[PDB]
Amino acid sequence: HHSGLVKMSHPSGDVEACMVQVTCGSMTLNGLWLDNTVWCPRHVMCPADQLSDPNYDALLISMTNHSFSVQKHANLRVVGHAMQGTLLKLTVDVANPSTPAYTFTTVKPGAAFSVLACYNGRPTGTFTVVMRPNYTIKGSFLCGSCGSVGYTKEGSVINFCYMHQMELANGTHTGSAFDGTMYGAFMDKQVHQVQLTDKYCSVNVVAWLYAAILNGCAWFVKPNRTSVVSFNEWALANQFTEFVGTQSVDMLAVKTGVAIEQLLYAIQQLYTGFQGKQILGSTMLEDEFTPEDVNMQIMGVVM
Amino acid sequence: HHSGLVKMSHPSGDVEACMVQVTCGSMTLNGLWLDNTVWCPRHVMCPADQLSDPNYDALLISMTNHSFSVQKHANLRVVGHAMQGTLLKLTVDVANPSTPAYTFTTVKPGAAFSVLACYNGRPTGTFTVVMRPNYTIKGSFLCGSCGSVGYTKEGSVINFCYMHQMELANGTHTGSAFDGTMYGAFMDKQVHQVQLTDKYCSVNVVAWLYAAILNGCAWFVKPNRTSVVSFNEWALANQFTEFVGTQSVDMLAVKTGVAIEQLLYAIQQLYTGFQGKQILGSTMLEDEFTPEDVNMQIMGVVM
Ligand SMILES: *[C@@H](O)[C@H](C[C@@H]1CC=NC1=O)NC(=O)[C@H](CC(C)C)NC(=O)OC[C@H]1C[C@@H]1CC1CCCCC1
Ligand SMILES: *[C@@H](O)[C@H](C[C@@H]1CC=NC1=O)NC(=O)[C@H](CC(C)C)NC(=O)OC[C@H]1C[C@@H]1CC1CCCCC1
Repeated sequence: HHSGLVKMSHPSGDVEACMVQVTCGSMTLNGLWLDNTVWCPRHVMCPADQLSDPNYDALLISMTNHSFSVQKHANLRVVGHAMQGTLLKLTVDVANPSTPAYTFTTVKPGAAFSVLACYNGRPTGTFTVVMRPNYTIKGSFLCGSCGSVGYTKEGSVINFCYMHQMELANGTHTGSAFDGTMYGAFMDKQVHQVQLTDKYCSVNVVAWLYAAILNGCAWFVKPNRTSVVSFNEWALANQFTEFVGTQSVDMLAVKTGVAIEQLLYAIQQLYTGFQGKQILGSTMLEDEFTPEDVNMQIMGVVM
Repeated sequence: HHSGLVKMSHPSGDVEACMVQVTCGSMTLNGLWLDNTVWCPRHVMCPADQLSDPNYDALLISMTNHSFSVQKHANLRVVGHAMQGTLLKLTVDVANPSTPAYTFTTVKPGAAFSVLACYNGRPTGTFTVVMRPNYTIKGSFLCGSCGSVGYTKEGSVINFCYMHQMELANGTHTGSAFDGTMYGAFMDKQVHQVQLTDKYCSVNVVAWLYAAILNGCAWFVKPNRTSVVSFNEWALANQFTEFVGTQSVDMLAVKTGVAIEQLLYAIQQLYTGFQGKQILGSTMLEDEFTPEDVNMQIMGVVM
């Protein structure tokens, strides 16, 4: 049996119209064009002979307006350049006539968002990730993908949340929000950086366990219950996030008649072992599906 | 460690511009607008009091040109209507000025393609599936999603391959190619239909095992080998597809220096059990990644 759950990305058309190629002469990557502004990673200024110990303050001052070349696949003339954290804020003489209604917002661990992977300013693929507890993502990026963006949708509004920056030693990825900061303690310098331990997203595992009940799978549901407090205390010594309920999870407890605490108890049992059984055709806990994904794809309820 | 493999969909912008709402007065679903043609499922003609034993020949003849209402979110006037298998071929007075360069092609088991799930003609999400051996897909569709399309991309050309039709008893899905036929032995009637047994896609499991080597995981690679012939004979009594090599798999054997047959041997071993070990963080064989996905996402090689 199939759960009816796939990794669902938002449609990318609105964002595709906002991608440009930006280059300083050394590195080439992608930028986000909205109104008279183009956002892109700041290591576009870096020479390849300094990606490990660059001084962006000094590189920026060495830049003038015509040090930046912005192209769409037209040519946009840069009339103003500024640095905000790990991003550049270039100003162009032409506003993107296809600019969507948009906002900038930070994504939190567990939540999902859609990524548009681009190269040379040309969109090449879209996928969806969940922000990991250690503020990385398990994406699919190669060289020249920096500036590829990540976004959630609320109605006709694009909430931009992620501009790709770099890959870590373990194959995962991370980038900056559009306020300038990197997620987690990372720095956009090509050196060894300590990575924090990842954790199972407790809320997303509950959403998954609910998704299994909505498909007729509920062998794990025992009448026993574990309080959120007792679960969170347990979660800290077991590499689980701490659980925080929502209306989206509450709606999933109403439809199934299964209490959140019954499933918290279930997660404690399953963590020690599935006892050879399968859940949605899996023998390990899944935490890459949000309550919203389950509500949307299975119950048809967007909120 | 992370494999750098995600379920990568093509960007959907070109297809979004080709989606319309079509209705006959009873059911509402989605249609594909290309040039002066709009394709949509034929059960849009069905009254809800006959989805189980409809006569489409009789329903079609009961239809005239103004029985069909096509909308984009303009209004397209229908000037010609015809039925091809399980699809309708409506002709409208206006050609889609955003028509991409496109072809119609049938997808084969194991291969992947990108789906644009739409509702009321409004694109709502995109994902990617692999055509299962039993000619179903493990998608995410609800009511009103019929007409949602599935497509592969070769350069700047959209190869359309799937128009969604229905869901089966087990939660999986299937639809028609744009020649009119349904994939597999299915019929677009809302009755019980025998479903064939699914199988592991041998080629996609090899691609996955290669993907694991490209990430430093190769505990399963033993010098032992199994010939394709011996593997295919084994596959028929074990619910595996029969393996057929390609330049894309050959390229993956060249990069890793691991022979295809070594991995065929490995699949026979792993099928009996992983012995408690993990492959790319999994304890079951993965067959939802194609050799092309691995070549593209990990080696950066599109072909
Ligand atoms: C975009 O230009 C690119 C994206 C990378 C390249 C391949 N996959 C990706 O996700 N970003 C970078 O190259 C940045 C540039 C710096 C100025 C920030 N750096 C990297 O991502 O470099 C690759 C990182 C992983 C290797 C360094 C490694 C880390 C552990 C310690 C040993 C060295
Ligand atoms: C699009 O209109 C819709 C898509 C379905 C609805 C929910 N998820 C989907 O993928 N398609 C249909 O409703 C078609 C219409 C017929 C005229 C072909 N039929 C269905 O998909 O009906 C749902 C199927 C599964 C239930 C019937 C079930 C099958 C096993 C035997 C008992 C009855």
